[PDB]
Amino acid sequence: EERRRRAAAVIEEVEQRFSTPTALLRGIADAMVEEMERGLRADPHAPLKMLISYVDNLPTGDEHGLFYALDLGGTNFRVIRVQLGGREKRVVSQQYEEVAIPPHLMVGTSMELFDFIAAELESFVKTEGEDFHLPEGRQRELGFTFSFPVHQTSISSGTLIKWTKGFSINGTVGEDVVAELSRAMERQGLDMKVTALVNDTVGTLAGGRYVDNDVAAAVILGTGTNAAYVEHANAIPKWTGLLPRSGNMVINMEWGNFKSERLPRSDYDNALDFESLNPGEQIYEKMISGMYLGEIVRRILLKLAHDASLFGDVVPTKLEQRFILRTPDMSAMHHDTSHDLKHLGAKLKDILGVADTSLEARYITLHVCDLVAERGARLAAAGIYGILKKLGRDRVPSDGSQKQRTVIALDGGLYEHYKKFRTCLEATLADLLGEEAASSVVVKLANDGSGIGAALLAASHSQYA
Ligand SMILES: OC[C@H]1O[C@@H](O)[C@H](O)[C@@H](O)[C@@H]1O
Repeated sequence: EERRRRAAAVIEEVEQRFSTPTALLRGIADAMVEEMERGLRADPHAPLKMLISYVDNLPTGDEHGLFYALDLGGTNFRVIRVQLGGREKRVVSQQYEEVAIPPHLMVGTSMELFDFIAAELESFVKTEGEDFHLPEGRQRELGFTFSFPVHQTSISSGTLIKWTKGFSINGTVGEDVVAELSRAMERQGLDMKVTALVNDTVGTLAGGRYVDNDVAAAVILGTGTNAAYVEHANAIPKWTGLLPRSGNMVINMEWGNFKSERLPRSDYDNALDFESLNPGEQIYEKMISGMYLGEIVRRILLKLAHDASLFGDVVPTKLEQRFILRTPDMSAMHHDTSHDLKHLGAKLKDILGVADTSLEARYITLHVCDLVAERGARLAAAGIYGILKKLGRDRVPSDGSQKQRTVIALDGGLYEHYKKFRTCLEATLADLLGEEAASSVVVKLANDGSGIGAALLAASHSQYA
């Protein structure tokens, strides 16, 4: 019908506003570096907070002993327990338990949340355990990974800046999250001391360098997105005090808050933000991260349903319901290669509650996913490139000459389980780099990286008991 061109008009503006020509990506990468410097001198209201992590020395390998970690993410939390054995034996025993965070605890009271966590820890610690031992008369020490922006005050203390993703708990901003976790643990009451507080990007970069000494930065691409890297302490103007022996400092960029007029946004992006739980915050992250991609697709699919009767002559009711299309569902449809888009069709039936779908409609749906997933992955690649620019690792020496080896640790369901996203990410990154510098850059999955990473940092910062 003539619908067909009204539908093409919509898809045309999507392609047009989501366009990321590499020329635009280089400009975005330059913008990201400018913001990393604005954040490092603590310019007022800089988008990138560039938070000093108090981690001046990353894991070496010569850590030994029994140490726990608590890993609080946007969707789940883990209770980890490792037994380290030096540079030779490394991780001798590992035990972990992962729990999904009940949705109400992302938006209730802080006591409700930390009591829920602490109680899962208390009962996990009692499953210990013949393989892990702690000298007699000692306290167990814990690494705390906190996947939200924290203004740090010591390796083990820090204030909450704001929540992100789907969390919004009153009365917790400004408070010390380790103190909040410790009272929960005494209400439990377990004798445990938190010796390291780290963001999940900072923890992933620790866990990553424990296995590969070439890790210079870690990027999370999961339910949220953020990045951390190793900066030279003498490159941080906002720094006060003695610099560290090592001369380095791991910076939590908090790059989801990146905003820039160069970012290719659309009305679907403004609508998502206007109805988000944190309006105006984390602009960049809402173009990239797993909490948001599926909802961008739903909002594009809904305009087509209405302006092009794409799914019938009445709009399916479920398609008007926010967050009904998650990002894993998007990923399942996007990877269907059956001649008639049979699986993508089955998902649309469940998600929209229709009985059947056209086959033109499924190709448009699949094209809508491709437009959304690829603007997110190309932009994430521009960010990684910016980090490399800031490390002077977008260039290759010079004479020629030994090339460096620079590893990036990645974690998150987007990078780990969304295959076209990861591919587009790495091809764009390689293409921003050059066949040359590219050969020196490694991108690794650093699974469950944040927790052992926190556990290891909690160790090098023990009270020796
Ligand atoms: O979950 C990964 C990232 O998501 C961001 O929204 C959080 O604010 C970061 O602290 C975290 O590193």
